[PDB]
Amino acid sequence: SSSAEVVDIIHKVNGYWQTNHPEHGRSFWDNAAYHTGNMEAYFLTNKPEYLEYSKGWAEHNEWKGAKSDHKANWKYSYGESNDYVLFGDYQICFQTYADLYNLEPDTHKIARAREVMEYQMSTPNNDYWWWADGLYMVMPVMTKLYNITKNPLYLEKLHEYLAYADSIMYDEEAGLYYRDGKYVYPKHKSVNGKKDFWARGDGWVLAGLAKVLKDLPETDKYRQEYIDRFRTLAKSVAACQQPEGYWTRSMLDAQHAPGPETSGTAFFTYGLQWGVNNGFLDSAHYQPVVEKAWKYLSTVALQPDGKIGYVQPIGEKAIPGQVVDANSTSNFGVGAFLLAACERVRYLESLIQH
Repeated sequence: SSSAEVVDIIHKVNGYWQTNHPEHGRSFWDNAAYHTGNMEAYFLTNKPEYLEYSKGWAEHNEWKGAKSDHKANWKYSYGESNDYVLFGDYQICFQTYADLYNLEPDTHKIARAREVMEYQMSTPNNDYWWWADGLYMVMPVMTKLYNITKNPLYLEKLHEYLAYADSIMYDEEAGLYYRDGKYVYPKHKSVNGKKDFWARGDGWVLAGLAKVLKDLPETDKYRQEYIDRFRTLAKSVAACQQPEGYWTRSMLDAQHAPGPETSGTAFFTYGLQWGVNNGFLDSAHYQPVVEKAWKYLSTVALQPDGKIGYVQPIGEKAIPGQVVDANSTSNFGVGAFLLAACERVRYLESLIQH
């Protein structure tokens, strides 16, 4: 069966990753993004080893992101040190902590998540989500913690923080997000004069919006705004897919940074399939796009031992003419791939069995 083949891929991929990473590292975004994918695979397949792997990581990180208790030193610009408690890259771990709590509730699992987010929400600042990726990192924290606490402030602040991000990064004409406020046209252009939208950036946003819509109460007063943006972003994403099924690093300018890239493509394949499967996106319009994307992921990105290649690396240096390393993988790329694959299983299992 088509669905069973994709389940087998999920186990090959996730097994490869876990085999090659027996030791856990820090709670920061790249590891945390992998865990969002591992949790998805656990929800789909119930394989006990997957749950154990995320529990081990959470325990290793003491159910915390950045560790500082000195609130006056807490920062939300980029940093990797323990003062960066309010930086969303140190909050995506809370998504996994909340998931683990939901399976086996224990106060300590979400204590830090609640302490940090509730302090953040008490501050006047509206500008916590100042880069596109932050939307994936933190929006689902707000919805997951709402569903646990039933504290409406989480949903009010989800709106306030996203409204800020949208105001700076969303291009209404193009229907896509800039990676941050420095990349806006016309001051910045791609090397061939196009608007420059980073594929992984928009991937984070589309996938993040899918996760918000998954868990947000159907009655939430801001839900229609999120749906509306999800639909606009999806349409623009679909429109700039390459003929080969992937999205290039600069979504609207294939020559700027040529050739395949996996992480953006995988996040889009998740978000678009999720939106079709959950009644927000037009099936007939989007399914062909998803099919071309999955074809790329399964044939070109995926290696037969389970390695996920063509992932744009964090440290990349690149100029026009140069492609991504076929053998480039990462934690967050595997996470994105797992999201896409899991959602594909859900789609395939919906189809009539003849």
